Amino acid sequence: SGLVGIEDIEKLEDRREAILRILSMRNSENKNAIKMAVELARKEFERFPGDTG
Amino acid sequence: EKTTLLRDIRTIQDALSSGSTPKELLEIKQRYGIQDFSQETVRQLLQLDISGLEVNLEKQRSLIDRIQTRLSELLSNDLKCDQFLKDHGVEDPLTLKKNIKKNLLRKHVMMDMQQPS
Amino acid sequence: SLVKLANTCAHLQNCSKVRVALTSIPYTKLQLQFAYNLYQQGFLSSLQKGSTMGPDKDFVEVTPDNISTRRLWVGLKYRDNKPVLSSCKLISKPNSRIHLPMEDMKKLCSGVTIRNIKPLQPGELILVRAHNNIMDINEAISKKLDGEVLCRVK
Amino acid sequence: MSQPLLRNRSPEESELLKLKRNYNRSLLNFQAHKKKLNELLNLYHVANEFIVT
Amino acid sequence: GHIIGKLVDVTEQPHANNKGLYKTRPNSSDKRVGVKRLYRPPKLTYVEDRLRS
Amino acid sequence: MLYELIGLVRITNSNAPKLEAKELSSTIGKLIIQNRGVVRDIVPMGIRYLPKIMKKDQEKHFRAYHFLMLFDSSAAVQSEILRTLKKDPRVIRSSIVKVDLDKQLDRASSLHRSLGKKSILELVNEDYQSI
Amino acid sequence: TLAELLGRSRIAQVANNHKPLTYTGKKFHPTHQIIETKPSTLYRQEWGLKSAIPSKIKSRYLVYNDLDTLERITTFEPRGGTQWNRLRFQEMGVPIVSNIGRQNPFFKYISRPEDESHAKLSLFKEMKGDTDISPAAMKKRLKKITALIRSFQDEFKEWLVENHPDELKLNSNKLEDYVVKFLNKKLETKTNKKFNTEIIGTGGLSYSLPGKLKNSPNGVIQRTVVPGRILNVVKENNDNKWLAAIGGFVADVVFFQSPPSSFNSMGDFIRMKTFLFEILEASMEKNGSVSMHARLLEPQ
Repeated sequence: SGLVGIEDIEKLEDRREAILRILSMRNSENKNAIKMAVELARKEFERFPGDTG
Repeated sequence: EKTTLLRDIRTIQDALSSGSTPKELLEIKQRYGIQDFSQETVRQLLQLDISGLEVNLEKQRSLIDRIQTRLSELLSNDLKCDQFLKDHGVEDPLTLKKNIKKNLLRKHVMMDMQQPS
Repeated sequence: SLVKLANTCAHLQNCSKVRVALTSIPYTKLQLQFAYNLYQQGFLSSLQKGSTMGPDKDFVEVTPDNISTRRLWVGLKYRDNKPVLSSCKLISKPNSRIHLPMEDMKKLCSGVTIRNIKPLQPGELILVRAHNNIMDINEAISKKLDGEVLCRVK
Repeated sequence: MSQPLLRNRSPEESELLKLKRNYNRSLLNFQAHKKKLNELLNLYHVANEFIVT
Repeated sequence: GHIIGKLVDVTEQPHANNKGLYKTRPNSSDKRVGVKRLYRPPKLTYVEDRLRS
Repeated sequence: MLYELIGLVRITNSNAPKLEAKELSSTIGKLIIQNRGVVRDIVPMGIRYLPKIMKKDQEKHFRAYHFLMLFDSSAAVQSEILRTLKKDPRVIRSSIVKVDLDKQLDRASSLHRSLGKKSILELVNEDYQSI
Repeated sequence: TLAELLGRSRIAQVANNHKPLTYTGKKFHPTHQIIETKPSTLYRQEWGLKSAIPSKIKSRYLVYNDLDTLERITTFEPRGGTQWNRLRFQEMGVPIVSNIGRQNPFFKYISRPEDESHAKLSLFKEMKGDTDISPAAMKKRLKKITALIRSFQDEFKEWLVENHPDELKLNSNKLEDYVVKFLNKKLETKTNKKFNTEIIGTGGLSYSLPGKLKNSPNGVIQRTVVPGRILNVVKENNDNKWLAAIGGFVADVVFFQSPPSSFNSMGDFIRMKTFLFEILEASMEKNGSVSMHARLLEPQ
């Protein structure tokens, strides 16, 4: 449908840097780290995909 | 590797729209293995697994829906049911019980939508 | 489960006190045999298979998909402003099971207190379990069977 | 009284049951995955207002 | 004319629900005894009442 | 974690009321972005009269420049910022409250959420689609 | 059956109402159905309710909320006075007219889309007409609708590229127009607030058609004269008109030029005297009120 140009790459790199700082595990609560650990542990012990019990 | 996906995908889309072929592209043809630089190569570099899951889920839902409709219709019509069994290799299906024969129908409907596919 | 049977006996007593015409009990083989004996002996007006919500009008095959939602529905009887099924108690308890030989069952039906079991009274029903079948004590004595004295209904 | 108390699931019924249950678990995982990506997209749209430099 | 005391079994709900999920097991409501509903005086309702208001 | 800082800066010079606030926001913002943090917004609240006469570092105050700063950082960085604010003579009062991000990643400042704008996207989309 | 009979019973005919029987706010129209009992039944405390009404009640009109309550009483008020307000309006013979010149709501007119050019004004009124809606039930109008509207994406992703492809490649100013029409076209079949609870026209206050003249033995009546009362001795603050109480309605009285001298003399007891008024026009507002305009006819 086209015929403000494009954004400078430096600006798009700063948007990526902001998203990775907001989602960094090192900037989040410890509970989120534990949630990831539970998923990792579950997958090493599960009998099949979806086995949680 | 300081090179970033966004920057690399901004050179494969500018070189493909400007004609320039700096050696960076050849390197980029090795960083990603994308020997050919076309609009249908950046689309295959940025594919997300979620997209595949969305299609596998539609196929799964289709199979279940088809199996149920098929058996549902077959049971509604005893004549088409008796024929159905004979066509699939049942001997005198007429002389069978509801459960002893509905299982055959279920085993057949699931053998005509999962074996052929 | 004898515990489940104890729960059912108490439940029937509670329903009789309030005079509800219809109630439900757990769906198990023991419960069904127990209810059937009461029905044949004239303590229950009706015995229907059903669900948690009520008796089934049309046959509903029981499978693992719906076993958890199954119930047995029994109709209680009342005549002359009195409940027909007034009391229902276990003899053999979960923590003290009583197995009697046919000889001792005959004494129990003859007025002799056996192992602290009060003897059979006029118009009372005592049920016995033998090889996972529930029958009246008089029937067990006829078949020369030894069995567990489960409960007494009056 | 003569009716059997329970009828075991036929092998075919168990197959269809497993298909539906696998589908239910997979659909919920997919819907959560897509919701997370839609939140990542709405965060990209506003990351131009966030400061990292 | 609403029927009182009827439980819809999972076998009667073969298709997916409004959420897109199949029902494969009884829910908690299906597993609660509903004898009380048999004895509570039914609430009489009429379509004409909606038009009158 | 997303945090919302509300600081009451001192207005020493009546000619430059918004001077120490700007200098302070730059100091705090630099701490955040230099320690893997993100500054999401800076909402000035203007000169307001304090509810009472307050004291700090053997000085008294009757007014202050109010400002809000929504930022994302780790717990350790958040405590470092709070420690610096509690020591700076410019700051009269400072509070840092956590903004829960369990349900959504983009939350606006409490001031904006109080006005019905729950996310910064809602604020930006009301400044582009309608401005 | 008994259920069928009950649904058609006279008690069923009265719509459920729990509005306060003692209301001290602004009253613009009747809120409760008046119940009437005949003299013979009144002598026996029979009103066709569940229980006998106390013998102390001598009126033949009442309004009620509950047939019975936990307090073992009927919730009723022995009044029926909104009927006299309607009959006094009928005696004033002033038809209700639309100040906006709208079509008569009591006639089945052939209307066209002249006002339907505001499709985006009213299609969004369903979600924006939520002045007094819950903070989360109104929020359920955002996800519940989004899914319904999002289910028509495929239909609008093909119709728009088959009927107006140019707009999709040039500008969205017209695309937005095709969107508002699409949903309405796909919603007219739907039933969203298919029943409208807004007052229809006069609401039943008057079924009189404008145009008829009143013949009298002294000739055709050209101006309707009705006794009334002036409530305030000082014009409504911020308004150039006083207030009068005419026939159970509060009207705005416009004076010829000057205010009669009985005003200053009487003062705050001005309501104690009856004046003659002329009813210029009567209008109906959307709140369900009647806007009666009068003129203080003074002996001259």
